[PDB]
Amino acid sequence: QISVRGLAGVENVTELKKNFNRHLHFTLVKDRNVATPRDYYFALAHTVRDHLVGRWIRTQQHYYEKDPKRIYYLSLEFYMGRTLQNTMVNLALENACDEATYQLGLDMEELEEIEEDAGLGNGGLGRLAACFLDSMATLGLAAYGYGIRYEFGIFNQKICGGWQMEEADDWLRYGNPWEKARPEFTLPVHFYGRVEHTSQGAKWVDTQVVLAMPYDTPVPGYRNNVVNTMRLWSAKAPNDLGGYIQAVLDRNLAENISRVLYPNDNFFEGKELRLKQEYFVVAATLQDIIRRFKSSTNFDAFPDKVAIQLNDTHPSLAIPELMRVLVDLERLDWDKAWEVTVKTCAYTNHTVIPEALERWPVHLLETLLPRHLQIIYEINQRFLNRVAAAFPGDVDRLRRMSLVEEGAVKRINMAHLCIAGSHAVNGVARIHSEILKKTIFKDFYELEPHKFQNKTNGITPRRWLVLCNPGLAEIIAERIGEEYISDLDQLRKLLSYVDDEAFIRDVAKVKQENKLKFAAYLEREYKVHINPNSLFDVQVKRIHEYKRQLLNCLHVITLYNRIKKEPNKFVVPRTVMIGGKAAPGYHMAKMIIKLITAIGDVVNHDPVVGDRLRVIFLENYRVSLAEKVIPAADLSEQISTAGTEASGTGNMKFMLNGALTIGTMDGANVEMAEEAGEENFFIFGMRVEDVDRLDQRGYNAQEYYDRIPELRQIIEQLSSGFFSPKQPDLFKDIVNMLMHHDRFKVFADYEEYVKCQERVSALYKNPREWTRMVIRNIATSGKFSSDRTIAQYAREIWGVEPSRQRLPAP
Amino acid sequence: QISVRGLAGVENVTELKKNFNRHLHFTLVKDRNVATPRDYYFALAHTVRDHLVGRWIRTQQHYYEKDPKRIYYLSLEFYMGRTLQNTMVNLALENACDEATYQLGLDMEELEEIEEDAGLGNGGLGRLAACFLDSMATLGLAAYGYGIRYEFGIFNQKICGGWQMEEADDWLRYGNPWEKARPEFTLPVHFYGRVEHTSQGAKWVDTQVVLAMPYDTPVPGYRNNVVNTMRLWSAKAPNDLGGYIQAVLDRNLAENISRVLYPNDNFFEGKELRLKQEYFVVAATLQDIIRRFKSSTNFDAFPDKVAIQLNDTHPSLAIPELMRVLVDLERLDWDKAWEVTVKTCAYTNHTVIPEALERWPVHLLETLLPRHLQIIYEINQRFLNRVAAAFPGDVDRLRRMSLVEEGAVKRINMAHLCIAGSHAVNGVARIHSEILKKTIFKDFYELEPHKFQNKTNGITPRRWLVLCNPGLAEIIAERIGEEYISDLDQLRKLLSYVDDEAFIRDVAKVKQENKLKFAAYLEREYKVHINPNSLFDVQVKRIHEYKRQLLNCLHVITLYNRIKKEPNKFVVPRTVMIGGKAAPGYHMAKMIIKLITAIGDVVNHDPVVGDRLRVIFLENYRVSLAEKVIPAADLSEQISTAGTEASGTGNMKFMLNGALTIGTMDGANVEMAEEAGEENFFIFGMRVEDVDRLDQRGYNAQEYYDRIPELRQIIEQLSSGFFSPKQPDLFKDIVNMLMHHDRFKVFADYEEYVKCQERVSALYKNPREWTRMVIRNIATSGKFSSDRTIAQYAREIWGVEPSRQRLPAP
Ligand SMILES: *Cc1c(COP(=O)(O)O)cnc(C)c1O
Ligand SMILES: *Cc1c(COP(=O)(O)O)cnc(C)c1O
Repeated sequence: QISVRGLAGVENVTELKKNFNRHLHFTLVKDRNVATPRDYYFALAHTVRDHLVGRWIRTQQHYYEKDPKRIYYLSLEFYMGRTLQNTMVNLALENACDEATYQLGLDMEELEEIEEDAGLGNGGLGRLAACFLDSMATLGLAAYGYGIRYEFGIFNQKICGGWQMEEADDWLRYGNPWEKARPEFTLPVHFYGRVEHTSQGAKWVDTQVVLAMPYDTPVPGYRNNVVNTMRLWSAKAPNDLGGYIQAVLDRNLAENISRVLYPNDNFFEGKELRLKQEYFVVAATLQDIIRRFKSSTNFDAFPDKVAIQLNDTHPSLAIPELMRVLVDLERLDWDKAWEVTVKTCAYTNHTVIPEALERWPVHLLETLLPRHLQIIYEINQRFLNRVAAAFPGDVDRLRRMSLVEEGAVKRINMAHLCIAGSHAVNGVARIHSEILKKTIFKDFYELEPHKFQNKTNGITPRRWLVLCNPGLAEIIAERIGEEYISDLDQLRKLLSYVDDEAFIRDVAKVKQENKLKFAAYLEREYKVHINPNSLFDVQVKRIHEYKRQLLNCLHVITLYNRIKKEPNKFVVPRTVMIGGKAAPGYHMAKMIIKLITAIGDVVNHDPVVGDRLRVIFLENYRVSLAEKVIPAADLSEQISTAGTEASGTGNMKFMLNGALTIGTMDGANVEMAEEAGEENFFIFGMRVEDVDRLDQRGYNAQEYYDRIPELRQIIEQLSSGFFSPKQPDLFKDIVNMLMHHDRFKVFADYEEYVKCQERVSALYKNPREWTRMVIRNIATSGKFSSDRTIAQYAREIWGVEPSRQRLPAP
Repeated sequence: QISVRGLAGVENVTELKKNFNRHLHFTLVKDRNVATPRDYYFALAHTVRDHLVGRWIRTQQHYYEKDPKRIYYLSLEFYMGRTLQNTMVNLALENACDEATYQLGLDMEELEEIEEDAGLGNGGLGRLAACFLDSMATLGLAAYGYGIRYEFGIFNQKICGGWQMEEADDWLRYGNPWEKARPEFTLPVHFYGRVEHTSQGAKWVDTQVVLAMPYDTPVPGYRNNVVNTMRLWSAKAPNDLGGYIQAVLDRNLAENISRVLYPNDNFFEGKELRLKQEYFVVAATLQDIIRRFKSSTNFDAFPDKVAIQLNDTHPSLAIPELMRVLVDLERLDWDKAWEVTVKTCAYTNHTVIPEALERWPVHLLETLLPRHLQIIYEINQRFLNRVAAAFPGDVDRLRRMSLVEEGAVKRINMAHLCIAGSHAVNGVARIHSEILKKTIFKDFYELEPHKFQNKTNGITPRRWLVLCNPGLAEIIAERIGEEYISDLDQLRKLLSYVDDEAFIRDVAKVKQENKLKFAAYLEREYKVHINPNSLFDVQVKRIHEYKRQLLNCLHVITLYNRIKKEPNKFVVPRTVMIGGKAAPGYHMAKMIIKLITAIGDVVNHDPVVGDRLRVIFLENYRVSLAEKVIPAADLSEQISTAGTEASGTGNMKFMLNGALTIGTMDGANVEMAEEAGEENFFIFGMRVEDVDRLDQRGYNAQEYYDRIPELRQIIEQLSSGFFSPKQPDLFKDIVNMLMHHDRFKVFADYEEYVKCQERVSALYKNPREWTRMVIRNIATSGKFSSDRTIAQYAREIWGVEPSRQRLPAP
């Protein structure tokens, strides 16, 4: 059908149909008479999977022969989403499979909807790991993603009575055709025990053993025949067990380690199970790395053949674990082992929010990992000696930089451990990286300035453009070719089409088709009533106070009140869509979701409003839903308080898909506006400097409430029960927070936000100019490709050169 | 190589090799350079499995079209063993696969040893279910085996310091290529709750729900293209869940139902988890049966289209569950529902031992299955009204026949429930069935004589002859053809070769080769030292006091003492092998194992003994080990106290494989001696009548101890610490039991047993005559084919005719 989807050759299609029927018969053990849509999905998946194996085997054989430096990306989250379409795209099999299934009398799009999302992540941090894997494969790097195979990913969200309800994400129920269990490579992981000091070195004895079983999933590069690996560990109890029956049943105690993903987004919860998960992934991965290193004993070359990237501090135990192995097992002297460790590890920070920082209680590490605690203490001591030497007499700096935090209970600052044991520390957006050097990590930057870098986040244009928005990818390819898909900077060539009447019309047509498509999906599933002609105003991301879904709510209520005030006055029609999950134990986030649905209950049923304003809460927001709503959006809401969103990535997805952005100068928003030009962005609100000034003076919400009549009305409506008749004080906690303890200054940006939104509605009334501004955004989104991000990590941190060379065919 | 293994055609072999390499590549994702023997085993398994799917699909389609009466065999145990070789045998693919792998440079026998036994059973009862499935498929019956997919089967037995150690049987670790998960057919099972009585009927509400997920395994008939199904249920928690994390982790509470097989053989343990397993299998299976019935609403025809066979009382809840469904859900009147239930169910009893009888406490059923308890009470009441009417005034008979047992705690006699709700009740050997009518079920037989039948057990000649003893199957086929493999009575034709010098020599040659083969295996694995020229005296079966492994021990010690008394006197060399597992909580059985190894520690290292006597304990006895040792045996020990072994099946395996039998007139031994002629059997000991006389008088072990010098010496050796130097009183419990509370009268059969063993050694000294007697046994073993057993069940209980017709090809 469309060019960018590859060729559907006679031989190829015939071969596909043949193999589809083979799998349906032999693999699924079914015949055409009893097969269900799910059976058909699996037959297709196995058929596509087959095309991947040959390349997978020779890619790995290739690395074994050329022995390049390996990149190990350690993360406790890999937010993969679905794998079928992405695999077809990267193998240029999409049109062929579409035709093959068409001839078999099946609708491929219907089959793709059956696949379960691999939701092994919470949000930004986990999805970045996913985009990164795609870019590393596309850039020909010998990379391996290492994580945990949770049998339950991020919970599925159900909305009942306007409230969030959580249900287990049993994504493996029907099986996972993409993974390959590798029981032969199982490794032991140790916990508890005690440390024994013998003549020649310390020994960690009397430990509890849990086995780590690896499951490998292929990661295909874009049309370059490279297929890398994502290895996920699963917990298994050893076989060596009222006495008998119970002993067997207790095996699940050990296997609970990989049972479920902790649903906290940017929030630290010091639970023992979480700590076990963190060590489990680190211990198994490091043995795997070392094993592979010794195959093709000086460890001096270790840093030249190995690079370990820590995604946040979750896998920070890799630092002391690597030291433990080198010093305790390999018997290297401390100083030598430390040099190797520092040169091997690099750390990526994802937030400056205090409640998100990992600070593990000493008594927990003491019981669970006694040897690691001793190593951490030794690291801290030698580090502080270095600080004392560089800043003589500065005793306060000593306590500020210590990895050990005194107080009620002693804690280990994992962020400090990561900086001390890494040769590179990076922020994820220019403003974020600057904030790290100027504030929270100022002391460390002063001691070792060379370690601090910036690596602005990015997204993969394969999943976030070609896969989810084929219509847009096609009209773009029509003018500039297909080269941009793996070289996004080429989109700048689109700048010469900003006055092209044909292009303007096509860009607008693609958006309209996406909106109609999504509007239908909302009806087909969930039975809603949105109007395709309205402006699609969307804010999708995890529910968090710093994200400010509440500021958006205030605007919605403002719009509704203005309409009720002057009913027959014209207003640009809008469909406000808000979606995202709230962590199960985050009360305020759960109240915000209820507020949104409550507002919808009033606004969507008011006769005077009509179809001029609709408020919809997008249920169960996840990767596959993002692929649907983002291409249909007109306005992207990125309104976090300045200085709180380290980077953001959703913002980049919206920009690449033709939506204009309304946001604060926070995270990557600053760089996006810089690339597209501020006049092509809807910027508003306090800048980081403004927030600091307010904090110096002291934030008093009452002041805003007293001086802004429209705001006062909203707060009084919430308080009086206008949005909760049967429960008048239902939102008392929300009002109290906004009025007395709002860490994110919602009221402070209210006025500028509302005015900015007016400028948005004004531009939307002029279709031609709205579309021209859209073209200016899409054309300058190239910098946000994760291929650019990965190329920088490769050259500036890992010391390897990316390659676009096709691997010697399949 | 050998005839009975089929043809290895040019096209077939080429096709096999091609598909072997396909699976190694695409299925296992490996190449010739990194593949291990296990990888090769799986490639072969998947290749053979492929040949099974086509027949499997059309067999089931066939039943759907012809709609014959279905046979449902309900059992909590299916002792399957390995599946690879058995599948090749039944598909006539053995020689082809042997050649194909040979050309690929692989040894198929080495690959077969890699497969994990499917040990979902304890012993006799579970293996019978397995043989039965094979025979039902071979006889073309539309049969389905229904059970539980335990993730842990019978524990693997390790011997440490002479003691049994148990370790988890993680048989699914590397995956099971034979099963096919059918998540689409998942069914809900209810537990707990309470009963509500409404206007129109009772309702079971507020229940806890556990899902039953089925896994189907194919069961191929012998060269008839029939492939039946064994459906095993797996427990899964529903998705509808500190609050969050814990809720997810607690899912394993529900999934523990199918976690592990209870390791008790012929012993009842009233644990709640076991009760849940029993209802789980019954509830899921009955919904599946009814669903299938309604597809191709009078339930009057239900008995004409459905037959449910209960293997022991474990699945006895099927009776009240069927009533519950018909009365509560389908709304049939009681009397109508009961008529249907009785005509549908049939019960098979496996033992008369009191401690093995299931008597569930009322308070347990009351809490777990409140509605079923009410139904059982109603059944009991109407049954007793029938008894009161037939035997007016006989109040003691009323309490004796009641399904409800009064006493310390009220219990439900599940055996009584089975008789009341079944149209047929059968014993498993003539003597056993007679004992049921004369003793434990005498009252029931008097009330309904027509219900009681006999169905002597049998074994499948495919696994127990062709598969494990190809050498013997071949020399037999050389004279009488291959027809006997599915018509074992033809072995009688071998009677005309009893004087054939060529045959006598071949039979003896095959046995010698099997012994050398096994002797090697004992060395290769476990490093032992047996002598192939000695008489292989073996007793393999579960360790139990009624089996009398102790009587055997006494003989061994007697032999050892006689040698020490007259060292230079000639004695026929023997290798005594004893094997079997002991239930984890059965103390005496565990002490018996230690005694055996202890005896070996003394006997095997005494210089004076030399290689004239060896005592070896066969570790981890299981189906695959049985296939190895049985063909190598010269003497089969079947020495249970008369009246305690209902039938036995191991005895039949030894008879079919050329071993002579030394045993009591118990179980099927009586029928075996009857078929072969008593002069061709080594019968000894008390008969059932003799045991009763002794009980009338009162058994006093002391009498035997006082009158038999050799026996007194043995007991004094055990007591003094002769077999346990460091621990003199180690076997005090054994001696005390033998002397004061031996329920099985070991001493009473000692003298006759020893004398009989002398007659055995005498015959062994005459190779020619020993072999001629062996031929007389093999030739008359035909009656013990499970094909005969199944044909009788079909005609006399299920009302269906067996068929030997080939199904319309694959
Ligand atoms: C891209 C993405 C995110 C991150 O969005 P932000 O707005 O940067 O927080 C979160 N969830 C999903 C499903 C995503 O695809
Ligand atoms: C045949 C068999 C049994 C039953 O043997 P008996 O001597 O009748 O108790 C037990 N275990 C296994 C592994 C068997 O193959």
